[PDB]
Amino acid sequence: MQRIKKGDKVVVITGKNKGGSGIVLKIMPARQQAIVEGLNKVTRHKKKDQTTKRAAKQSTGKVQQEAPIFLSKLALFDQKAKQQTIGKIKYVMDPKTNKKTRVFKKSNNTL
RNA sequence: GGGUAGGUGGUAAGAACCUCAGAUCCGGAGAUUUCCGAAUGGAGCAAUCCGGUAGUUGGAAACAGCUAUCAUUAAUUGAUGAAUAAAUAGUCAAUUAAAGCAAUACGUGGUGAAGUGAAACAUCUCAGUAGCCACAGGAAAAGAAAACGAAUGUGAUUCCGUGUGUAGUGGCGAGCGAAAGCGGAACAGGCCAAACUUAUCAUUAGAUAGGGGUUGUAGGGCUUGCAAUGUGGACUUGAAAACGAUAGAAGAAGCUGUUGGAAAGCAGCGCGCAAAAGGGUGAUAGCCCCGUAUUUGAAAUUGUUUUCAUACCUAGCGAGAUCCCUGAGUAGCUCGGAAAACGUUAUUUUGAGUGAAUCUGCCCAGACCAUUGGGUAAGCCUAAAUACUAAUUAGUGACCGAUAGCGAAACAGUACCGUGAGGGAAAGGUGAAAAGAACCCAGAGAUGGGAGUGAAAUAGAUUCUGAAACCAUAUGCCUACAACGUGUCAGAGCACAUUAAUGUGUGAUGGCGUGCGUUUUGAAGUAUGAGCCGGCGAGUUAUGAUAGCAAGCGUUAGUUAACCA
RNA sequence: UUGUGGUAGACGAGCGUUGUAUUGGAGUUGAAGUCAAAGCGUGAGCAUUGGUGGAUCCAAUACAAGUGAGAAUGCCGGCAUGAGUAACGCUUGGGAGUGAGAAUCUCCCAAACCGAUUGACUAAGGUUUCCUGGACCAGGGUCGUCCUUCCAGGGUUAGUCUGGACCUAAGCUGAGGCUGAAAAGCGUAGGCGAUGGACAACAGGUUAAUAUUCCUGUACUUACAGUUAGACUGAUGGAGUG
RNA sequence: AAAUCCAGGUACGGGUGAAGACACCCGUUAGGCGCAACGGGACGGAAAGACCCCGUGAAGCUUUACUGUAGCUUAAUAUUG
Ligand SMILES: [Mg+2]
Ligand SMILES: [Mg+2]
Ligand SMILES: [Mg+2]
Ligand SMILES: [Mg+2]
Ligand SMILES: [Mg+2]
Ligand SMILES: [Mg+2]
Ligand SMILES: [Mg+2]
Ligand SMILES: [Mg+2]
Ligand SMILES: [Mg+2]
Ligand SMILES: [Mg+2]
Ligand SMILES: [Mg+2]
Ligand SMILES: [Mg+2]
Ligand SMILES: [Mg+2]
Ligand SMILES: [Mg+2]
Ligand SMILES: [Mg+2]
Ligand SMILES: [Mg+2]
Ligand SMILES: [Mg+2]
Ligand SMILES: [Mg+2]
Ligand SMILES: [Mg+2]
Ligand SMILES: [Mg+2]
Ligand SMILES: [Mg+2]
Ligand SMILES: [Mg+2]
Ligand SMILES: [Mg+2]
Ligand SMILES: [Mg+2]
Ligand SMILES: [Mg+2]
Ligand SMILES: [Mg+2]
Ligand SMILES: [Mg+2]
Ligand SMILES: [Mg+2]
Ligand SMILES: [Mg+2]
Ligand SMILES: [Mg+2]
Ligand SMILES: [Mg+2]
Ligand SMILES: [Mg+2]
Ligand SMILES: [Mg+2]
Ligand SMILES: [Mg+2]
Ligand SMILES: [Mg+2]
Ligand SMILES: [Mg+2]
Ligand SMILES: [Mg+2]
Ligand SMILES: [Mg+2]
Ligand SMILES: [Mg+2]
Ligand SMILES: [Mg+2]
Ligand SMILES: [Mg+2]
Ligand SMILES: [Mg+2]
Ligand SMILES: [Mg+2]
Ligand SMILES: [Mg+2]
Ligand SMILES: [Mg+2]
Ligand SMILES: [Mg+2]
Ligand SMILES: [Mg+2]
Ligand SMILES: [Mg+2]
Ligand SMILES: [Mg+2]
Ligand SMILES: [Mg+2]
Ligand SMILES: [Mg+2]
Ligand SMILES: [Mg+2]
Ligand SMILES: [Mg+2]
Ligand SMILES: [Mg+2]
Ligand SMILES: [Mg+2]
Ligand SMILES: [Mg+2]
Ligand SMILES: [Mg+2]
Ligand SMILES: [Mg+2]
Ligand SMILES: [Mg+2]
Ligand SMILES: [Mg+2]
Repeated sequence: MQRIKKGDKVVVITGKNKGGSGIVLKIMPARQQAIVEGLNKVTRHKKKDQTTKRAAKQSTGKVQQEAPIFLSKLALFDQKAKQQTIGKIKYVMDPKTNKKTRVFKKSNNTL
């Protein structure tokens, strides 16, 4: 399975942004990146191009979007625990459904 | 089958979809596989053209779709059948194999030079090398003594060390150079012909298909008995098991503060280890991530080994007879060549000619004869150790790091050159992240100057660092009566202030002064080589000999080579 | 105390580069590289500071070398000198327009050369160079708003034309076969091979680009089937013509 | 653009010198820098002299040079009575 999936809450443990909590919107496995909403906001200088029916307007000024972040800098966020903390996960297989599930190693919380 | 939550190959954003009834992706097994090309229906200027035959569907037929088949050679079988009665030649049909390619590499065989050396050259060497051709194989070749060879000897072949640069062979010149023996790697021996016998061929068999046999301290057959039912194979089918190969699963351990754009660096306090190999993460991370040590797992295909059964092959010691068999245009010999270290010679081989004997036999022990001894030619097959790497997996390097390393880090045998064979380049790096510069000004625009992002824009796509030659700008000094290898020793004036040093920059003027390498008796040279700058560019390696120095071991010393771990 | 010029040459002692092995050390508070300066050594050489640069490097003792560049009419790359010099490879003037910019682009009027040709149709070859619009990185021996250059789109219509589905010449290939160490050479029957032979379409119009091809008009030729009438049909071979 | 180019700030007379000097010795002359000319010199440039000699160099050709050989011719022997 994968350490980080599309949807789970995640934070950053290195860089200028420390303790930045967000939801992963998209994962590129090949480039080992991850788009997390609200984090790594870059503002491309949006030019103007008019060669299509939609390009006739293409209103784009200082649109701030999301820049991808290396998957190593991401860490899963705990929610079930009363005191939330950042830890590592296991890949135990519970015989109830025989499906692999991530479980933290500093607690006993699933996913 | 594995495996998930993403995917629709790269320059690549966007549009539109697919995907949790399990996608994309990885592995095993299959399906489809246009045309040229051995190309093989016929042709042809390769990727084109023109068909025949037998089916089937439309048409009223020509015709048009959709299928299968149609080359040549060799072998077997059957049919037909000339000159010419029979019979062959030939013709036709059916079945089975062959064609070709590549691994710039190893094997075998045929053919086979020259440059060069001998300080010339012809014998010789180079060299049975290059090249040309044929046939393979996963290796090939060789192979079980008519042997070595001098002994109370060894007992297929192959490969390594030594014997040794020895015996020898050489216009006895340049050179060439074994075979024994010894030490090792591996080890395996089998099977036909003839006798004798069985059955069948107008049985003129002298032919076909079986039993019997495979030799040297001779063997086998003929007749007559004892003992045997085993051990082992280079061996067929199956069944079972084990070890693997082709995807994978799990896989421990960290926070705080400081400089910093960013920590993983630094410091403090800790933790894990059968994991401190490696890669990435904004700098230099055992504990951030992927992994690694370790434990594991295969539906399907495939490799090795073992066990059981099952085919095939595989078996000893006597007696008598005194009879038969033991590989012929063969061994020898003569005339021309060659192979072996030998430049032809005892041994091996052959183009021409001739030509034997049959265990009281034949060959050999460097001409040859006799004695002694060794071995059984003229038939075949043979694993292992040995040679090599185009390719697949893992990994290593006192190997290279864009003039280096493969010619080719990029889309390189490309661009390009030549009718053709053939020849054959250069060219890598923005930033952590494109956040690739919206917007304003000048301009026609590219572009430039600001703004903005960024730690850095003198990192801006001309994109890591940016040297010299070369071209321009400027502070300071000098220079327009001056004979100059352009410098050196003195020396005013001018302008500054340093790796603080009897300082630095320029140099009115005085004295002296014909470059650097090469090759020459002798070069400023009217001898030669260099336009300048930068990179590259020429005493090495392997095997031996001598001598100097030093160390280890020493007076029945010293030291191993191959090979094994 | 005696000495210390020196080529060929002999001997001895050292420096420097890259990497490896052992020790220690420095580095985003800035390493290598790289530039400058008024330093230290007997020599190869070695430091200090500052600028640029952005991640490795240094000292000691040993070891191994693709280990030292000024010359080879040396190789490669760059840049000078000659020198803004020679040369720019046969053809004039003006008006109007476009354009930011015009001797060079567009149109018009002349002018000058070709006129058995610089005119028109095609074979061979070339392979999109053809037409339209746009552009002025590069190429055009100047310029350029323009080009045979570049970008985007488009363009080649056959029963009768040129060649196959027809035929052969020189010649090539060639089952069998002959010859030859091998590869192969020769060659019969067959099969290819035009630059030749046989074969049915002419006139006009149309698009920016095609036209005996598309359109209009009028024709012709060869096959197959049905049908009507007549006739016995007569080749893979012989002969004539070709 | 081009060949060329050791660096140049590149006079003349007599002498000297590797024997014919822009550069040496002794004298004379000459303000700095161009442009258009013409070729005296720079033993000017282009071509590692083709003439000559040397090399125990190469190649082509010749012959009663040497050694061989294709081919031609003669004999023995086998096919061969
Ligand atoms: Mg599946
Ligand atoms: Mg010779
Ligand atoms: Mg010689
Ligand atoms: Mg010689
Ligand atoms: Mg064999
Ligand atoms: Mg895993
Ligand atoms: Mg882990
Ligand atoms: Mg690390
Ligand atoms: Mg003999
Ligand atoms: Mg020999
Ligand atoms: Mg005997
Ligand atoms: Mg003897
Ligand atoms: Mg015998
Ligand atoms: Mg290269
Ligand atoms: Mg380069
Ligand atoms: Mg070409
Ligand atoms: Mg800028
Ligand atoms: Mg540049
Ligand atoms: Mg740069
Ligand atoms: Mg003056
Ligand atoms: Mg005067
Ligand atoms: Mg004077
Ligand atoms: Mg003077
Ligand atoms: Mg002076
Ligand atoms: Mg002087
Ligand atoms: Mg020198
Ligand atoms: Mg001389
Ligand atoms: Mg002389
Ligand atoms: Mg001179
Ligand atoms: Mg001369
Ligand atoms: Mg010379
Ligand atoms: Mg010169
Ligand atoms: Mg140089
Ligand atoms: Mg010694
Ligand atoms: Mg001396
Ligand atoms: Mg070192
Ligand atoms: Mg520095
Ligand atoms: Mg070198
Ligand atoms: Mg030049
Ligand atoms: Mg110039
Ligand atoms: Mg001039
Ligand atoms: Mg002139
Ligand atoms: Mg002129
Ligand atoms: Mg002209
Ligand atoms: Mg003119
Ligand atoms: Mg006229
Ligand atoms: Mg014309
Ligand atoms: Mg073109
Ligand atoms: Mg046009
Ligand atoms: Mg145009
Ligand atoms: Mg121009
Ligand atoms: Mg028509
Ligand atoms: Mg034809
Ligand atoms: Mg014709
Ligand atoms: Mg036309
Ligand atoms: Mg004199
Ligand atoms: Mg000469
Ligand atoms: Mg000679
Ligand atoms: Mg010679
Ligand atoms: Mg004769």
